[PDB]
Amino acid sequence: LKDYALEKEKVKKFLQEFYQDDELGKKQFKYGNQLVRLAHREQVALYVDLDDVAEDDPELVDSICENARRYAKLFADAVQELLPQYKEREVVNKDVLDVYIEHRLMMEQRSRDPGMVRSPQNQYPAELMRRFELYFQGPSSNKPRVIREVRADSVGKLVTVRGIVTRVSEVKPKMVVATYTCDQCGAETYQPIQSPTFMPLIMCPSQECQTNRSGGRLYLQTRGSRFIKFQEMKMQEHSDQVPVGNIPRSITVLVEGENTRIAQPGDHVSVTGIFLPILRTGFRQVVQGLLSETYLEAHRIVKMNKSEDLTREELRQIAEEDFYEKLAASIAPEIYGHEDVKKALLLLLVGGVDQSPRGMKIRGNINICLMGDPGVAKSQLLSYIDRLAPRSQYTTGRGSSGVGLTAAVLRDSVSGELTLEGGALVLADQGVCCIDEFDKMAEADRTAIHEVMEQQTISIAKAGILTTLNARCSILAAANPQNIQLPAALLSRFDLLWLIQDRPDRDNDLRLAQHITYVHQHSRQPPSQFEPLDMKLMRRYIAMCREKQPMVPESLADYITAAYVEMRREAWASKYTSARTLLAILRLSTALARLRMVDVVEKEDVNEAIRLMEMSKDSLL
Amino acid sequence: AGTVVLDDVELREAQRDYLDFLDDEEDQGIYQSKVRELISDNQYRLIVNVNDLRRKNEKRANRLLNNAFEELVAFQRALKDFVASIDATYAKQYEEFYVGLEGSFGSKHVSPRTLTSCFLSCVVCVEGIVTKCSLVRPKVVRSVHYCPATKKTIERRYSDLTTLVAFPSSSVYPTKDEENNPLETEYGLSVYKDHQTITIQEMPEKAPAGQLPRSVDVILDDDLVDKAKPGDRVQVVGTYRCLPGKKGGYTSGTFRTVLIACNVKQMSKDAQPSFSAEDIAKIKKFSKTRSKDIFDQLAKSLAPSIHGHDYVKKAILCLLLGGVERDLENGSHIRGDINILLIGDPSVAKSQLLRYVLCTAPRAIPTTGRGSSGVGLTAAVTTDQETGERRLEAGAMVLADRGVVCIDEFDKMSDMDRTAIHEVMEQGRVTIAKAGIHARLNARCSVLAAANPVYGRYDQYKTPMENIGLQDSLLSRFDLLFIMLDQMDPEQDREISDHVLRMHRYRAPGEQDGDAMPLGSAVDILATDDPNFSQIYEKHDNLLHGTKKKKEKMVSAAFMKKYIHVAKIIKPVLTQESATYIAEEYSRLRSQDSMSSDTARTSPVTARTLETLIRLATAHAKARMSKTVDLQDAEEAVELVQYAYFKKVLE
Amino acid sequence: AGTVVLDDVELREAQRDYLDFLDDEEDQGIYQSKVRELISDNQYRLIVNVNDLRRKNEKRANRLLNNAFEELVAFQRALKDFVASIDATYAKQYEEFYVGLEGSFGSKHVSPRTLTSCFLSCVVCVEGIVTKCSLVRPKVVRSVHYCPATKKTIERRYSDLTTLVAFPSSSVYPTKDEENNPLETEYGLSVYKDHQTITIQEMPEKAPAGQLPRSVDVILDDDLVDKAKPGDRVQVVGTYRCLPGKKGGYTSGTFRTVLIACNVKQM
Amino acid sequence: CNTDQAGRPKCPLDPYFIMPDKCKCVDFQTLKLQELPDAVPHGEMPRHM
Amino acid sequence: CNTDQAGRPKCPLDPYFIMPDKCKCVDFQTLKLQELPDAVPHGEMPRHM
Amino acid sequence: SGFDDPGIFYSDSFGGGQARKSQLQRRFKEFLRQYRVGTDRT
DNA sequence: AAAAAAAAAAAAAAAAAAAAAAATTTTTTTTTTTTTTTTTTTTTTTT
DNA sequence: AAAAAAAAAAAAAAAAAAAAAAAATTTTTTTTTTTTTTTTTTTTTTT
Ligand SMILES: Nc1ncnc2c1ncn2[C@@H]1O[C@H](COP(=O)(O)OP(=O)(O)O)[C@@H](O)[C@H]1O
Ligand SMILES: Nc1ncnc2c1ncn2[C@@H]1O[C@H](COP(=O)(O)OP(=O)(O)O)[C@@H](O)[C@H]1O
Ligand SMILES: [Mg+2]
Ligand SMILES: [Mg+2]
Ligand SMILES: [Zn+2]
Repeated sequence: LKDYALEKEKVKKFLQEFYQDDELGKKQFKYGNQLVRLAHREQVALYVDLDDVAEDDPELVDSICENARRYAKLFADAVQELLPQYKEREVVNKDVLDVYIEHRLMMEQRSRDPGMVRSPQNQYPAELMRRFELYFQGPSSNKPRVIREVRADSVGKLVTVRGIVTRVSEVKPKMVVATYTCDQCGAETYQPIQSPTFMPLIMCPSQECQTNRSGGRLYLQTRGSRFIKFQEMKMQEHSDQVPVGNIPRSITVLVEGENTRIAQPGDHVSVTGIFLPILRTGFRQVVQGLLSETYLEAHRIVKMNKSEDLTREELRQIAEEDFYEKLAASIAPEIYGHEDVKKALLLLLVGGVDQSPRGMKIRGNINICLMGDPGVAKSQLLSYIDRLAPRSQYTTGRGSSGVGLTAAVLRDSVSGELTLEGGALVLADQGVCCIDEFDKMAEADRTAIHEVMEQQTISIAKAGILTTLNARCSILAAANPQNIQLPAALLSRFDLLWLIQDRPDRDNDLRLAQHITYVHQHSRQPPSQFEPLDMKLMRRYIAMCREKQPMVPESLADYITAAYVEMRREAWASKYTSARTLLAILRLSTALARLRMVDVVEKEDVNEAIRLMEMSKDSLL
Repeated sequence: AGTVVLDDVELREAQRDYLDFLDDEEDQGIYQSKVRELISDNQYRLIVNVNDLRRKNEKRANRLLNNAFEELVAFQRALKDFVASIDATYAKQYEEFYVGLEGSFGSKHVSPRTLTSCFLSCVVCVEGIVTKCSLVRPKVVRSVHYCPATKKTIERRYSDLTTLVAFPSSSVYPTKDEENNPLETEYGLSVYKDHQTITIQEMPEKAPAGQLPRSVDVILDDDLVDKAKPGDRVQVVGTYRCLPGKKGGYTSGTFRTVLIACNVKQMSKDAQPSFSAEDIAKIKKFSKTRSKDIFDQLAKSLAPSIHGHDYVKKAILCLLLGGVERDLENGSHIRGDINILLIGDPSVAKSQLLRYVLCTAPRAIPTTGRGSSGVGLTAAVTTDQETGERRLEAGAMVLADRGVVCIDEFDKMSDMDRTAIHEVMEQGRVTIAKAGIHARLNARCSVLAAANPVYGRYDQYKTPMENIGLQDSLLSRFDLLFIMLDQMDPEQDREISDHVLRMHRYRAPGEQDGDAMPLGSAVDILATDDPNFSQIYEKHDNLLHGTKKKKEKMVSAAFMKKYIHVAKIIKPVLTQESATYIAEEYSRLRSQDSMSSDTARTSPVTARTLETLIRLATAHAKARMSKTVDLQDAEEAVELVQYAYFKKVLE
Repeated sequence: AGTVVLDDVELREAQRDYLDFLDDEEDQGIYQSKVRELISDNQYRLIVNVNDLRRKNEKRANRLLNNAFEELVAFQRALKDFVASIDATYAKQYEEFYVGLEGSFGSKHVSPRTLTSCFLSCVVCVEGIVTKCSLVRPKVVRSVHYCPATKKTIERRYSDLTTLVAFPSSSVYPTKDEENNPLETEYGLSVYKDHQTITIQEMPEKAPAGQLPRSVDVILDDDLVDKAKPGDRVQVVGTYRCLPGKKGGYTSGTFRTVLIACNVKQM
Repeated sequence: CNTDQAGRPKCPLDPYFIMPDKCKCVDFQTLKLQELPDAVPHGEMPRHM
Repeated sequence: CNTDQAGRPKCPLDPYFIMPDKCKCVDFQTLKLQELPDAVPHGEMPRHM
Repeated sequence: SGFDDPGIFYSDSFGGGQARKSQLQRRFKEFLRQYRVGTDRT
């Protein structure tokens, strides 16, 4: 056993006398400055890094990792005790709960009588007067665990897991301390809520009412109470860590306070928290014993590995004029050839600028459909784009169909209500939806995709659901074969319809075979003049481009009009082109300008857009 | 305090006998070695063979079988004492060492139907299929509380009164001190035990036809909770007992029964094979002495009962050995699984080859064209109906992950199902999703399909494209496509008939006396041990009626299984010479001018053709135990693909 | 199993202090010599001078004289530990060792007339004249039973709940096995302790002349049973406590107070 | 409670709990039987037992 | 026992035993007051209280 | 989370013909505190 | 020094207060299991 | 190959069979202690 007063002193010592050179090499009191901030009420969440703690006290780290809840409370109490001596001015009462705390403290001081001893229950609860919250950051030496392996043997421990977020409730107020006011005396009563349910009190235990022996019925109310942002999410194992034949395992994660609104369904996250049980009374327990649920209380949520939330080297790399080609060649380096296809995919990943001229939106998303023979790496390209893009949903033929693409309605648990859960399109709302086997996809699904392309929304008027969803995603379809199957339905919608025909050819086939065989030899593409960018770098560059909206100067108006009219004449003479093609020109040029990271598009961007468009068009022939 | 036994003669005798049995040092230390192995592996459950227990002391065996709880407690005490004697620190680390049972249960081996109330408080080994499972919940076995007001630290213990009389006193969780001081539980210090409840249903192929199935509820605890998932053909050895009802005042006399599992086992076919020193030495000897023709020997010894089809047999061996997956740093994946499609004339033993693969290859799932329809074939998304949450059900492909799916009547299979499995055939994964859930299940299975050509029988005078109604998109992902023709050559008919008649005239030595009918009727199966979860091996099959004679032996089935299991783990690396040879051969193959006239391609040539070339070379390397893909391996791969991809159009 | 105590700060401190007080080699050695003496004489009660305890540790003296029950429990645990340290073979013979007190008790030295409610749970020293001396009855503390049907032997343990809340389950004497087999109690193996009750009256010469006498009931457990007889003048030191009544849905505030003698000495 | 009380406080009002270990249980099945179709009168729903 | 919420199985009827050592007791005494002899009327009895 | 149960905390009675028992107790307290015996001379 | 009267001692019977002892199943809820139904969706057939 | 019809499934709503939960002081008995009365025994006074 351990003396928790000594432990509190240890954590106080650490929190006060820990320093680091984080701030531009200058030595800083990492936690002292944060304590000052949240004593001024400028910060709410205090993330104690257990690596920092272990830097000088490994045993404290082990004790925390073994009984995290106890030491979580110890750290919170130490912070609360230290705040007054770190406060350096009066807070501006930014919150009504701050007003309540001010009034409570002032009245306690007014009726202090310092020498008198008040009963243990005649005092404000700790949680009622915190206005802050202390979380951990798991020590790096703790290997992340598998949701399947997180079992009863590690209840109350601090563990970190990684997985895909499947279901996430909304943020709703969870009572933490229920405040009641009496109708006789005029005191207050505080019930700290710990169980999932509580029975509201009826009789006021205040001293005045106890002396009067009066009724003292008290009224529960939300004004003086203490709520906390609450959320409940389902976190799913990663495909690579599931056993041979099993299905991925889920875990329930309860998120509170400032950890809320971090993760959203579809995100790849790492969550560090304490594995805690919930008592399971109420049911007709078949087997005797105190059985309980299990959940992870979220202390640190970190989006990772697909949607993580500069340097002179990268600035120079951007300044390079061949940065466009560098990124293109970096898109799926293993895939040999398909240079223009990969450039189009990069333009897809970047996207054009959204327009809102006088009450109608011309979305900047780029829609690409890869028609091709078997074995031309369309599936590989779509899978790579899924792994690369931040919000990417890769939907095959019919496994994710109907409500697998559109939202449905499911009963809730926190509220028992009917909540609207998004499908693949909504999960990729503002990213990339890689549709595979688009030709073989169902008719209702195809119509939904057409509607999302034309409007970025999904209207539903079925029985249990009646809503107008929002899915501002870019469609990357991969169909197979007017050649032999070239629907005008696809032509009229897809901004870039690419045909990938692989005619046999000794030289090209031999080069591709050498590429493939080296790939199988060394688990990597053959070395080239330019090393391909790592996915993190590609995502960073693309994201920086995304917020670089370039405009179209009026000088290029006549050039664009001439190119469009020339293409119209060529199409009319030959054996499809329209305003959709013109808008494809505009948004491809805008995306090229954005890639170059300028504010104004140029004739070079327009020419490249036209070149890619003509390559796609003559791929048909 | 309370009553404390001093001289329990039966308990003392049971402990003495169990410790004597577990000593085993003079009895070739079988259980001594098992205890040492579990100590090293950091396990606290000893699995004891009831047959060995009965051989040592039939009295103890009968007492244990007929009195489960008492004898199991005595056995666990003896095991804990033995573990302390061998190593005290480990014994102190683990509070209770459990004992599960295994072996041949004469009468106690039953099914959920035959499991009647006559087996209460006995050890029963019940077979079945897990119809459902429950979430693994922790039950507190020792709670720790801290009182801030007094700084005291108390610890309450709860006994395992699952099938014993329980009172409110034992199951009250302290929430105040004797002076009404609120407590706070130390979750980290507290001791929890994982607990799960599953349902075992009688196997449909074993249940009486046309009747509803019989189920039983099973309780799993620490170290057995996640030993099974829905759809698992499991053998649960446990204690059958009546679950206490809630404190009443009026009782109807009805008692829910349950099986407290002491051991859970899956199908032993998928279990890790036992490789003894002599077995591994024999494998080494085989691989080293014979490497040049080892692949051919294995291919010809694969299915003795099916004559001919040498190339198809070699392709099936390559499929069994598999290739090697490529896990690129950027996440791109390349499957190492060979897909084979046998199409051709009726009565060419294609279904027999598929059945042989089903019987031999581990994790082999049978399937029929219309037997599985979409959601049944791939994974499916349903709802719990009690929680309102989505749930995933594994399909045939998912269950066959890291295995084989043997599909028959592939042509009869609806186009929708083939389109659905397209992804599995190449990416080896199932991508399903509904509104409340989305997953990407792993289905890394090789597809071995059989089909009948359009018009029922193959048309020698029509293109293979027209004979096979499968379009190029589906044909390409099939690594090999073999057309098995029922040629009417008199000499081939002679050979086939001779082989068939010899196989028919064979009788098993010893078991068959010349007139026996081996079929049993629904009783002997339970009477004798199941040959599906059961526990010296030669190398070359002794000469028998299967073949007449020659200077070439046939590989034993068990030896071949062990050799294939060992060789599948090998990941031979592609050499530069083989890489160049394969690249040039792929270029030539794709260039149509290489192949002669009057020759039509069975399936189109593609990057996937190159990939299957590489995979076949890798499989040949695995067969050779080479660890490097060599020129001979590349030659065999190119030979096989060249034979498979072209068929001469007769006229 | 039930709610055992993992660590107890106050109990650990008390036992450490008492063991330190009892271990006297750097000091004069009085109490080490006394423990050796009782070991030689084959006894299981030590007489500890409250004056010496107050001299070496004022806090322990105040705690012992104001909350005697648990303090005496800790002192006796320390005594048994010390006796085991000196010689474990003798410490194993006796289940427990007892701590009687002597010396000077400032305000805890009272007469039966002055032994009021204020001294409940405290250690008190009362000098008086014995009036009543009941018989020495054996009280069973550990009963051994034998089942002829199953040949089993059982031991039932009864806690000394003279002044603590007692529930019937504690005092249920077993007669039938689990399956209603008859149980025979083995008297030769069970454990009994002598118990006696006496009455101490205010000394006639010291009592006020006008008024009637005042008396106090004294419980003497083993080793203190036949130390006094009627008419004798004796000093009894022990804890003044309240005796529980019997189970009942109604109760008057009245409680029956007694004195559990920890030592008795002749006038 | 039958136990011959020895003067202690008497056992509680409803003190008895079933000991599932110490019980003799037997199989028991519930069947539904229907009036034979021929035995049913012409216009009449079959009886059940 | 009002504290039955800590566990579904219920405590008996009339379950409470008084714990002696946790009682705050005080001194109490009974006296017999008799009317004043000079207050008792001539032919009468002394009243008591 | 449903295992522990904290007490019920409460604050002081800030704010706010028969007189309440608390009022009379306060008056008794003031009588004890502020009963003066003697004289300015003494 | 002995007898007669007085008073005390011992012993037994009766009464009052206070602590102890004895007696004490029915009614309602509600959870689970089973079945029913409405709509969506998927498959099959036909032109 | 596309449209219409059929059915097949999924999920949600609803109604019993069994099990589980809730609610529960008052009357009578006996033991102890204390007092009153009878007779025997002892003591004291008178002749
Ligand atoms: N251009 C290419 N470069 C590298 N590998 C390729 C190329 N085309 C096809 N492949 C390989 O062939 C296999 C089939 O490709 P896939 O993505 O299924 O094509 P499709 O999208 O036409 O189905 C994959 O394993 C892939 O690695
Ligand atoms: N080459 C062969 N050697 C031995 N038996 C054969 C051969 N070809 C066909 N058969 C026999 O034909 C029977 C049925 O063949 P089957 O597996 O149904 O082929 P299919 O699936 O084409 O009908 C089997 O029992 C098998 O023994
Ligand atoms: Mg594809
Ligand atoms: Mg067949
Ligand atoms: Zn009040």
